[PDB]
Order: sequence, then C-alpha cells, then structure tokens
Amino acid sequence: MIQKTPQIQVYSRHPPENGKPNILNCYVTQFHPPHIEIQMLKNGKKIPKVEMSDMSFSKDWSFYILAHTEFTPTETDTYACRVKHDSMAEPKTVYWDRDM
Amino acid sequence: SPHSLRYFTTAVSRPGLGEPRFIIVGYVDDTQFVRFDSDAENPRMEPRARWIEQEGPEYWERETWKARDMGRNFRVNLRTLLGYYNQSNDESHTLQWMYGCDVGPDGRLLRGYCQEAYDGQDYISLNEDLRSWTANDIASQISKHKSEAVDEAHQQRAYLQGPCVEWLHRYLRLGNETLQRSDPPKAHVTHHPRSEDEVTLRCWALGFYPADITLTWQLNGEELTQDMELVETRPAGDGTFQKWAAVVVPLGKEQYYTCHVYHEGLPEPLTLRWEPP
Amino acid sequence: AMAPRTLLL
Ligand code: NI
Ligand code: NI
Ligand code: NI
Ligand code: NI
Repeated sequence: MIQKTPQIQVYSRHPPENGKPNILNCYVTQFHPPHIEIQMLKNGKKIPKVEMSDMSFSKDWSFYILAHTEFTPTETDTYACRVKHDSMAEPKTVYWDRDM
Repeated sequence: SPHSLRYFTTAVSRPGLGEPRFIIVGYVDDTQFVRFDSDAENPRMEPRARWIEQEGPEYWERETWKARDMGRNFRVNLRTLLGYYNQSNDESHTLQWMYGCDVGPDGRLLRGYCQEAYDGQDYISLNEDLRSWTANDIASQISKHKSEAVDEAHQQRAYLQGPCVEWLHRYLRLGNETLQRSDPPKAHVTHHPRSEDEVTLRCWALGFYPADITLTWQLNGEELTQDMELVETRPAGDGTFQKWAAVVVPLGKEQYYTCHVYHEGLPEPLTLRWEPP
Repeated sequence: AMAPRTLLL
C-alpha cells in the first residue's frame, strides 16, 4: 500500500466556555490504510466511553473518521487525542486548544 | 439542488483470518444515513440518520443480505488480485468501491460514478458515458476485459440511471427537513499573537449545512492571498460543519485584511475583519 | 438502496 499519514483536528462542537457542557471532537483525515487507533484523554488518562462515527473515504481514496465525547471545559483540565497508525512509528498526541 | 446518493465500500484482508473486514457507508449529499460493518455488534445494515428509520424491516433485511453478498464477492476479489499481482497471503490489502448518482434540480441524472481502488490506488473506473471502463495497469486490464465480457457496464448503468435516482428521490422525501435545507454559517474573526510583531487572524465559519463553503482572505487592495492556512471542513457532530482559514499579518495592521465567507445559504457572502474588543 | 451486484475483478 502507499501509506498516508493522518491529519488530526481536536475541537469543540460549540465555542468553549468554562463550566458549560460541550462535546469534544477528534477528526482524523487523509490516512491509509483504514485501520487506526484513536484514544481521547483527560489529563493524560484515557476517556472511557468515546463514540466513533462519520467514517468513510475521500475522492483521493484516503480515509477519515470522527471520535467524540462529552466534556465540560475547565480552566485547569487538559484534553488531547492520541492517534496510532501504521504510517507512524510512534503515536501522535494532539492537545486541545480553545483557539482552534 | 443538486443532490447525490453515494455508497462507500471498503474491504480489508487480514492475514491470519478468513473473512476480510467489510464496511459500507451510504450518504445522501453530506449526510451519512446507513452503515454496515462485518465486525460489528451486530453485522447488519443499520441507520445512521433518524429519517431512514422510516423504512420497514423488508428494506433492512434486503440491504443486509445484499451487504453480506457483496462482502463474499469482495473476499473473492481480494484473493483474485493477490494472484494478479503475485502477492503473498501474509499481508493486508484494501479494495475500495465508490459509486452513486448526482441528480439535477429537475430530478434527472447528471452523472454516475462507479470506481474502485486497490491499496489506495486507482484500479478501475466506469467512464462518464457509463458504457466503457478505464484501467490503470495490467491487473485492472484483466478486470476491465472480464467486465466487458459480461457487460457489467450495462448492469451498473441501469442501476445508476434508474434505482439510484429513484431511491435518492425517496430519501430526499423521507429526510426533506434536514436534507433540503441550507443553514448558513455564522462567522467571526479571532486574533492570536504569533510573534513579537505578527498576528494570526483566523476566520471561522460555524453551524453550516451543506458542507461546501469557501473562505477567502485578502489584504485590502490586493488579490486573494494564497498564503493561507486552512483546515479541512469538519463535522461539528450535530449535522452541521465548521471551517477556518488563517493568515499571519503584521501587528497593528490587522484591519487592512478582510475575510469573505461564501455558502449556498448566503445570497451574498459574509464580509468580516478583526474587531478589537 | 445499494447496487445489486459488484464487479467481479
Ligand atoms: Ni489496532
Ligand atoms: Ni454523541
Ligand atoms: Ni495562546
Ligand atoms: Ni467584499
């Protein structure tokens, strides 16, 4: 196969406000092959129940998928999405930034 | 308006198992509405949109059996290609198939698609005439030759010209309230220091459907910048989409730049720029 | 609804 490296975006469904409930998305695109491991973390710890959806492929045949979980932004808590894919020797952690 | 019904099928071989992993997802426009996953709990065609839950068990039973049949055929196809390419059974390989119809505002077929890729590379495709095939190497030539011999083109063309269009019409009726709508974006510009004397201006579009959208940035008085950071349009998870586009500009010159947002729900583009609080 | 058959490669 020709491996393609995943592009990862971590973002909230709604513009974040501390103490206001929200949804945290990890959207991963442009990867091949389709097998992929996606974990969502809170303060370095694996978030238990993460939903997966919107999985398909683009016109260039590369795959995409959406992971998401409920969450309430706080001043202190850190959130990230960690992705392991055959195209990368090491997993890649992308931290949530309220400005992206 | 225009509209489309499309299926995306993926089969992945697993060295050290029998059955490949087999997945199908169906879309009307930008809305996923069905999914089949051979490894699921459970392996049936199931809903991914509320509006398709309107179909009776006959529909669900028939699509599940068709999915199961296709999976068997994709299993065969993967083994056939191993042979064509003289590859061993100790590695994973992928077959993908995308097909469907675009229909115009008068509900007539604009174009049909029916194409496959092996290990992520173009393998064979039905030409726009829906009568002939394009192959990409020796193996796909064999596949092309076989499909010509059994007149596969006419089978796929009949589907794409008839049932595909007709089912799209049914789905558009079932899901009219969410499919036949435009939610225009809501947009704002954010401001983020990038260095001592540079600022990143990010133009956001949120809450829009359908997914097609264009954001532009420019220095007032100049042509659109090509020096722009974009992200792929992304699902908000609630049936709408998000996108942003960023430029880096000199500190103190923020307001010389303008973003425009174009979308099917906007008779005129939105025009925005950085506004200090 | 899905196509009735896929290509036999
Ligand atoms: Ni794995
Ligand atoms: Ni959810
Ligand atoms: Ni900052
Ligand atoms: Ni203008």
